[PDB]
Amino acid sequence: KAKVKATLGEFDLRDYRNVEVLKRFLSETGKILPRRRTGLSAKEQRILAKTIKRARILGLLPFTEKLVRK
Amino acid sequence: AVKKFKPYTPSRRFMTVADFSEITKTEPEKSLVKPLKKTGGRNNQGRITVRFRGGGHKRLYRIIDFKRWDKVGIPAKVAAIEYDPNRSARIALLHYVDGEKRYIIAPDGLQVGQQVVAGPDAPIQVGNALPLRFIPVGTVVHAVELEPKKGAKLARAAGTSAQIQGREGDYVILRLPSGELRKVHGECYATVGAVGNADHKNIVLGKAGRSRWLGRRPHVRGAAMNPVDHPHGGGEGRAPRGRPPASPWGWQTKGLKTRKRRKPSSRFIIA
Amino acid sequence: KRQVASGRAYIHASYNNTIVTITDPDGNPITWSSGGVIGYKGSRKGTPYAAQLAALDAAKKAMAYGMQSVDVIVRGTGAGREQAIRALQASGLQVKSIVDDTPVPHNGCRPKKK
Amino acid sequence: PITKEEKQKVIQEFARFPGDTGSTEVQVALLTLRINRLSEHLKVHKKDHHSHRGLLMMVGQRRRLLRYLQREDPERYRALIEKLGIRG
Amino acid sequence: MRRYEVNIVLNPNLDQSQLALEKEIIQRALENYGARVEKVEELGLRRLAYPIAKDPQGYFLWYQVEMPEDRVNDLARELRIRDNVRRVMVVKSQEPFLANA
RNA sequence: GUGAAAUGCGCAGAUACCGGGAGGAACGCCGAUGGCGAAGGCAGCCACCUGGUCCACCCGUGACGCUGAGGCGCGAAAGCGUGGGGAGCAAACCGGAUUAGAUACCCGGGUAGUCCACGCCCUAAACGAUGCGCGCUAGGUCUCUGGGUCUCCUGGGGGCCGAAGCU
RNA sequence: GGGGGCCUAACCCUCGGAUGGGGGGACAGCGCUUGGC
Ligand SMILES: [Mg+2]
Ligand SMILES: [Mg+2]
Ligand SMILES: [Mg+2]
Ligand SMILES: [Mg+2]
Ligand SMILES: [Mg+2]
Ligand SMILES: [Mg+2]
Ligand SMILES: [Mg+2]
Ligand SMILES: [Mg+2]
Ligand SMILES: [Mg+2]
Ligand SMILES: [Mg+2]
Ligand SMILES: [Mg+2]
Ligand SMILES: [Mg+2]
Ligand SMILES: [Mg+2]
Ligand SMILES: [Mg+2]
Ligand SMILES: [Mg+2]
Ligand SMILES: [Mg+2]
Ligand SMILES: [Mg+2]
Ligand SMILES: [Mg+2]
Ligand SMILES: [Mg+2]
Ligand SMILES: [Mg+2]
Ligand SMILES: [Mg+2]
Ligand SMILES: [Mg+2]
Ligand SMILES: [Mg+2]
Ligand SMILES: [Mg+2]
Ligand SMILES: [Mg+2]
Ligand SMILES: [Mg+2]
Ligand SMILES: [Mg+2]
Ligand SMILES: [Mg+2]
Ligand SMILES: [Mg+2]
Ligand SMILES: [Mg+2]
Ligand SMILES: [Mg+2]
Ligand SMILES: [Mg+2]
Ligand SMILES: [Mg+2]
Ligand SMILES: [Mg+2]
Ligand SMILES: [Mg+2]
Ligand SMILES: [Mg+2]
Ligand SMILES: [Mg+2]
Ligand SMILES: [Mg+2]
Ligand SMILES: [Mg+2]
Ligand SMILES: [Mg+2]
Ligand SMILES: [Mg+2]
Ligand SMILES: [Mg+2]
Ligand SMILES: [Mg+2]
Ligand SMILES: [Mg+2]
Ligand SMILES: [Mg+2]
Ligand SMILES: [Mg+2]
Ligand SMILES: [Mg+2]
Ligand SMILES: [Mg+2]
Ligand SMILES: [Mg+2]
Ligand SMILES: [Mg+2]
Ligand SMILES: [Mg+2]
Ligand SMILES: [Mg+2]
Ligand SMILES: [Mg+2]
Ligand SMILES: [Mg+2]
Ligand SMILES: [Mg+2]
Ligand SMILES: [Mg+2]
Ligand SMILES: [Mg+2]
Ligand SMILES: [Mg+2]
Ligand SMILES: [Mg+2]
Ligand SMILES: [Mg+2]
Ligand SMILES: [Mg+2]
Ligand SMILES: [Mg+2]
Ligand SMILES: [Mg+2]
Ligand SMILES: [Mg+2]
Ligand SMILES: [Mg+2]
Ligand SMILES: [Mg+2]
Ligand SMILES: [Mg+2]
Ligand SMILES: [Mg+2]
Ligand SMILES: [Mg+2]
Ligand SMILES: [Mg+2]
Ligand SMILES: [Mg+2]
Ligand SMILES: [Mg+2]
Ligand SMILES: [Mg+2]
Ligand SMILES: [Mg+2]
Ligand SMILES: [Mg+2]
Ligand SMILES: [Mg+2]
Repeated sequence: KAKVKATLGEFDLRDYRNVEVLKRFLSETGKILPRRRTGLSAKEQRILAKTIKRARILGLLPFTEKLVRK
Repeated sequence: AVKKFKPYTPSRRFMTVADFSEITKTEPEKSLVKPLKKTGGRNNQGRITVRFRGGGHKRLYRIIDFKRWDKVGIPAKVAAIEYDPNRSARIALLHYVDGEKRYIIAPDGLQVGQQVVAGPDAPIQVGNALPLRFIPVGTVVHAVELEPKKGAKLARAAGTSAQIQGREGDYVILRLPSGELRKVHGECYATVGAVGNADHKNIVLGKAGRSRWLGRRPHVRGAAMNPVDHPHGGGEGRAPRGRPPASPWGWQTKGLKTRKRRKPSSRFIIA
Repeated sequence: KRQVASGRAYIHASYNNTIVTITDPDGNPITWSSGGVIGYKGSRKGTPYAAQLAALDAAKKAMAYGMQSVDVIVRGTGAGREQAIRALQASGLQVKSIVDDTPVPHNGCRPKKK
Repeated sequence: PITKEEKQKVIQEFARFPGDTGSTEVQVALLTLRINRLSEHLKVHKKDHHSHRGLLMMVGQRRRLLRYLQREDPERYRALIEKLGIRG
Repeated sequence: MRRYEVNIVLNPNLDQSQLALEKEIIQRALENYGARVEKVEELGLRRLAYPIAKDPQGYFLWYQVEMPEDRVNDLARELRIRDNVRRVMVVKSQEPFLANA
C-alpha cells in the first residue's frame, strides 16, 4: 500500500546516521515497522533494525513517540 | 584464597589462616621513620575501661601516612606490600622519587612498581588520592578524610570501601561501608579504589588460643554471674533473661539507639 | 493553582474505576473526580456512565476556576476509556487535543499472577 | 584470531615440499597452534564450556592423525611429535 | 589494526571555547592508544529524539581510525570520563550494504 | 479490589498530575509457520576473546574411516554451601472472601528464592517420547542461507501435502 | 515573637607556630532554672 523501500532510491541501509531515511520506517509511535510494511528482504529487514537501534542510542531516533490524535 | 589444614588435631580441622601471596617477600618492616613502640590494656588511672583485653602477641607500630597531601604532585614507586599486625589491611611501603619513604594502606589491585601519586592533578588511576570534589561521581574510593586536613578516617578496614553518589554545593555524597548516606566536604582527600585484603572476613580463628594471640581474653556471659555482678546474674540453673537484655551497667542492649540527639554532625547524614 | 484558560486533562481508566484530573500547562493539578467521588461504590465505579459523570464533574469544577482549553491525555483501558472523552466533548471545555500516553514497559518488571 | 601470516610461519615450515598444504605433518601443526590458542583462552575463560568442546574435537582429530603417522612411518612421528613437543 | 567509526556526542550548552578543550582531550587520548585517524566528520548540533541528560540538543562528532583491536575497549573508557561527553560509541567499520540499488 | 465483596491504604492528606533522585531485574516494536547449538538451551546496544557450520576454486595429504562398554566433559528449574545483592514477583506464613468444611482456586499482605561470584547437586513429558554413520528409492508447494548473468539451474537448513513402500 | 536560608567573628575541632589558614557554627558545649524517664 506504500512499500517504504520503493519510496526512496539507492541507500546504504547500514548507515546509522541518515535520519530522514531510517525515520520512514518507525511509524507514528516509534515502533520499528514490520516487514509487512517495509517489504524488505529477510536479511534487509535484519541489518536494518540493527542500524535503527544503533541510531536510537545516539538520540537520532525515538524509542516511543506518544500516540497522537485518536 | 585461604589456607586450610588437615585435621591432624581438633581445632586444627576447622582453622584457616590467610594466604600471604600479596605480601611482597618482605618480613622485616621498614625500620626507618616507620616502626615505633606500643602498649596497654586499660586507662590512665589503673582501672580497666575495656573488658577482656590484653595478652596479645608483642607488636611494633607501623606509621601510616593518612594525610597524604603534604606531598602533592610528588610521585612514588610502590616498593612493597607488607604485613601489619595493627590493622586488618595490608600496607604498601612506597618510595617517593623525592627520596622520602612512607606507608600507605595497600588497596586491591595495587602491586609493586606502580607510579602512584596524590594531588588534584592526579589521574583516576588506583592508589592515587585526590580531593573528593575531583574524583568522578561513581568511583569507589577508600581512606577518606571526614573534614578537610584531618587525615583519613573512613573505609580503612580490609576490603572496605565507600562510593561517590553525587555532588551538592561544596559537599559530595558518599555511601559509607556501613551503608550510611552522608555529605562529606569537597576538599576532603580520598585515595581511589577499595581496600586491600578483602579475603580477611573469611578466616576462622579455629581454637580458643588463636583469639588469645590477638590479645582477646575470654569473655564471660552476664548469665554466668551473680546478681552482684551483672543484671542477668542469679543463674539459678541456666535461667532466661529476667527481662529485658541489658549491659553490665544496666542499660538495654537489644535495639536501643545511643547516638546523641542534637549532635551538630547530624544534618550532614541520610540514615 | 491560579486561574488559567489553557490546560490539560488526564484520564486514568482501569477496569475497576475511572478517574480524571484537570491540570494547568505545567502539569500541576487543579481538580479531579472519579466513580467514587460521584457516589458509585465497588463494581459500578468501572462503568462508562460513571466515567462519564466524573468527567463532566471534573470538567464542571474546572470551568469554575477559568478552564477553557484543555489537551486530553489518556492512560488506561477501562470501560470509561473513550466514554470519559465523549464527555469532555460536551464538557464545555475546548478539546484542544487527545493523546494516549498509557505507560508500557519494554519488558522489564515481572507482572503479578496475571 | 590467528593472523593470516602467523599461519604461514607454520605451513611454510612444516610442508614436506613447496605448495604442500595438507600433509599430515601440516594438519597436525595447524591444529596444534589452534589447539594451544584455545587452551590459553579457556585458561582465563573457565566458564566458556561450548568452546571447550571444540578443543576436545580438535585434540581428538590430532590424536587420530598421529596414530596414522606413527602407524605408516615411525620416523616422521618421533620427529614431528618432538618438534611440536607433545605426548607427556 | 582494524577500522572503526568512533561516534561522540557532547554538551551543546557549553561555550565554543571549551568545545575545543574537550576536542583536545579526544585527540591526545586517541593518540595515546595509537588511534591514527582518517576521514573525520563533525555534524555539530542536531535534533535529539529524546532529551539526553535533560538537554533537548547535543553536539555530534564522528571519526574513522586504525588501531590495535585490543586497546579499543580501554579507549572508550578514557573518553567517557569527561562530563561534557554524553555518548561515546565505537563501532566496527563495515562496507556499505545497500538495497534498492 | 472482586462474580459481588471484604481484609487493606487514605484528612497524620492517600489514589490521580509534574519535577528531581536511588536501586534492582528483564529486554517492547524488529519477531515469524525465523536463526544458532551435541543437548540443556540462547534475544536491547557496543567492543574484545572463542566454538561450530555452509558455499565456491579441484590446489594439497592418500582410507588417515564409522561405532563406541568403561573413563572424562556438559547438563533446564528447584535445592545445598560461603559471601554479596534484593525493584518486581513470590512456595511457606498471615489476614479477607467463598464453602457444610476451604490448610485451595479469588483478594490484601509476605519470607526464602528468583539476580551476581565461586563450589556442589546431576534430575525431567532432559519428547521428535524417533541412538550414530553411509548408500539407495516420484514429485508439488512455502520459507531460510550461500554460488552461478539468473522468468531458471546448483548446494546446505527449516515446514506442509503426498510415489512406491512400511504400519 | 515565631519559621525558612545565608553569613563569621563568639564557642568547638583541626592545619609543617597561627597575630593566621581550613571545618562546624549562634548550633554544640557550659551556667541557672522547667518538667520527665
Ligand atoms: Mg628507633
Ligand atoms: Mg596506646
Ligand atoms: Mg624510584
Ligand atoms: Mg561467653
Ligand atoms: Mg554462678
Ligand atoms: Mg565486687
Ligand atoms: Mg535487669
Ligand atoms: Mg542488679
Ligand atoms: Mg530451672
Ligand atoms: Mg535474671
Ligand atoms: Mg539481644
Ligand atoms: Mg547510655
Ligand atoms: Mg456489578
Ligand atoms: Mg570430536
Ligand atoms: Mg601401505
Ligand atoms: Mg597427552
Ligand atoms: Mg600424557
Ligand atoms: Mg609421564
Ligand atoms: Mg607434565
Ligand atoms: Mg610426567
Ligand atoms: Mg505527621
Ligand atoms: Mg502530599
Ligand atoms: Mg501509577
Ligand atoms: Mg517521578
Ligand atoms: Mg538533581
Ligand atoms: Mg535500594
Ligand atoms: Mg539505574
Ligand atoms: Mg523457534
Ligand atoms: Mg544443531
Ligand atoms: Mg524444548
Ligand atoms: Mg533463550
Ligand atoms: Mg545476550
Ligand atoms: Mg522466544
Ligand atoms: Mg559450482
Ligand atoms: Mg601435487
Ligand atoms: Mg593428490
Ligand atoms: Mg594424500
Ligand atoms: Mg599420490
Ligand atoms: Mg559414554
Ligand atoms: Mg538455579
Ligand atoms: Mg543476605
Ligand atoms: Mg544468600
Ligand atoms: Mg505481592
Ligand atoms: Mg498471593
Ligand atoms: Mg506473618
Ligand atoms: Mg473445620
Ligand atoms: Mg495453610
Ligand atoms: Mg490457616
Ligand atoms: Mg496445620
Ligand atoms: Mg488463603
Ligand atoms: Mg470451587
Ligand atoms: Mg523479601
Ligand atoms: Mg531450606
Ligand atoms: Mg534472596
Ligand atoms: Mg533475582
Ligand atoms: Mg551483581
Ligand atoms: Mg563435590
Ligand atoms: Mg543442573
Ligand atoms: Mg517437545
Ligand atoms: Mg533420528
Ligand atoms: Mg553452489
Ligand atoms: Mg523475471
Ligand atoms: Mg539445486
Ligand atoms: Mg535454518
Ligand atoms: Mg530441503
Ligand atoms: Mg508580630
Ligand atoms: Mg514585630
Ligand atoms: Mg569566613
Ligand atoms: Mg565558615
Ligand atoms: Mg589562633
Ligand atoms: Mg574563609
Ligand atoms: Mg570558621
Ligand atoms: Mg546553646
Ligand atoms: Mg546546661
Ligand atoms: Mg532522666
Ligand atoms: Mg519508660
